[PDB]
Amino acid sequence: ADRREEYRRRVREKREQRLVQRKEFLAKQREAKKA
Amino acid sequence: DPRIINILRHFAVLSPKRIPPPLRFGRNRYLRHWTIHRAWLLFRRQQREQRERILMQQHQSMSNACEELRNTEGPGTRETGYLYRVAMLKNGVYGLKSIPIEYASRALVETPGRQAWNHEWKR
Amino acid sequence: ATFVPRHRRPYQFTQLVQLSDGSTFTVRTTMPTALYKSAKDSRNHLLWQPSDKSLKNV
RNA sequence: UGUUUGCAAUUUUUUAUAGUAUAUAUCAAAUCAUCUUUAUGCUAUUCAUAGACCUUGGGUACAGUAUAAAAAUUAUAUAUGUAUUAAUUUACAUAUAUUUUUUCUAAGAAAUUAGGUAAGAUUUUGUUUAUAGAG
RNA sequence: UAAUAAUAAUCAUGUUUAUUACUUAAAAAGCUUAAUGGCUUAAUCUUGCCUUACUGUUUGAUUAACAACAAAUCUUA
Ligand SMILES: [Mg+2]
Ligand SMILES: [Mg+2]
Ligand SMILES: [Mg+2]
Ligand SMILES: [Mg+2]
Ligand SMILES: [Mg+2]
Ligand SMILES: [Mg+2]
Repeated sequence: ADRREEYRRRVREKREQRLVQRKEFLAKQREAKKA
Repeated sequence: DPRIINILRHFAVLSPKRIPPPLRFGRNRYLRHWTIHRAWLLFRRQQREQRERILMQQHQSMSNACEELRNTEGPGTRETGYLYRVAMLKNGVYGLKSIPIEYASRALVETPGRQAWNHEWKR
Repeated sequence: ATFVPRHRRPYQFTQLVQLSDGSTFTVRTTMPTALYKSAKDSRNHLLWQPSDKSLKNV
């Protein structure tokens, strides 16, 4: 149980970090679209 | 073989070494069954005495009828005992067509059929 | 030391039996079918119903 | 904590207390392999979470018409897809197997075992009635 | 509803597959092998646990074993 605790913890802990830069490159895809 | 192995597995669960063990009751559990076993065998005694009381009353009604009939002169010039001697004959009682199969085959049921009774039956 | 044997009984279900007359009653059996419909039985047989004309084909 | 989970229920014995020999509790043995995770898993619903129907997951359930809250829970070797983290760590998903839970190939389906002792059974042969294949 | 009389039924506080006791000619079956006798209330059958199918000595008998002796058979402590 606690072996899966830190797993569900670490996985979700850095999964949000994974998509912190997913927002970024999708953000520059807009200002780069202009002009 | 595969179909026969399936049979042998059915006989394996019925093995004396695999069937469930004899029950193990505590006291309050043993006394609750002792109370249920004592009421069932009492219920059966009541149903028995009732069942056998009605049979004795039907039998006595037959006896009182066949005792009067044994001392009746008639009808008309027939002597005493005629009707009684004709009622005690067992012609056809122990043959093949004694009890009609339409009556014996109709055993009881928990709920009736689509047509419980047939009033339109014609000879 | 006479052995005291134990009963070896398979699993038994409670089954509803519906005859051909539509009547129903409950039985105790080893088959797992909950409802057993009977299309041919004593209620639909000429040997048991010698006075039923519906079943009489001449 | 062996013993069925609501409560002095079998036999004898040990120890202790009260008591002047008894009384209760307790212990052991005999009789019997009843299976015991109080939940860690499963189930239903909802939400985050992508977005044209996905993973991973966070809450919810209130239980006598008992209940989602155990209908039966182990462990390992190889390889793979996903994802992971500082890891072939972890979980997931299979395939290949090997495994404990003895719980699923009928010995209560087999062998003519002939002495001692104890218990239990007491016409088993033939004749005869009937009984699918069956004479 | 009660009393009285008569008649019938009545083992049943017990999971009716009841149970229990008694009874059921003789022969036969079975009991290591023929025949005879015996056993059915056990000497048969079934089951449990067993190996006394033990060691030494010894009593009384078989009208003082076999009309002697010996090898024997049964039995006691
Ligand atoms: Mg009754
Ligand atoms: Mg016979
Ligand atoms: Mg024949
Ligand atoms: Mg013998
Ligand atoms: Mg023996
Ligand atoms: Mg002499």
